Amino acid sequence: QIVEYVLDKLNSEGCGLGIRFYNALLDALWWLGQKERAARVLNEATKRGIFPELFRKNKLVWSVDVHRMSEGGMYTALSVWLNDLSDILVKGQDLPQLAVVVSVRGQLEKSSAARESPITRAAFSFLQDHVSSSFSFTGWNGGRIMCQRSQLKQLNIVALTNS
Amino acid sequence: VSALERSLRLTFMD
Repeated sequence: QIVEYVLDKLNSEGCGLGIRFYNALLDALWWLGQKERAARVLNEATKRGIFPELFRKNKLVWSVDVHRMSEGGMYTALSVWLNDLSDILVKGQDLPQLAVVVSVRGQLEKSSAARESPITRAAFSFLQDHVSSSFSFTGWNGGRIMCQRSQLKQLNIVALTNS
Repeated sequence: VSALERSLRLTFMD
């Protein structure tokens, strides 16, 4: 509760400062072995108001947006996004037509330059070494990682532990 | 324009 109160006090200088502060703390927590702490801090940050574009849930697409995040924050968001995807397929509540990762958003999408972007390669390698060769790239967009519903049907995925 | 992109556009447009 002391941590939540200090977070509430800090959430008064602006979302511009808040996003950078959360990026810094998430990178630190991820690269210091505190994956569970990073996940819980991201969870308490989401309901605060920071990273409003992080998650989208609907019959069409389940998306995770990381273009504004750091490498550490992207890994933490991907870790909890993959876990939530595994929560479905345990119930008969249908499945979205598509699951995407917004690695790069902007003009770079319609170009091959975004293919070599650090965010894109980092997200692709994380997905490849966690859920095998299931999340492939998009043949129309140069900054998205996609996975069709058929490949979702065949799909706790990431182990979150404190060092 | 693959069949995958066409099907996705069909669903989203519908």
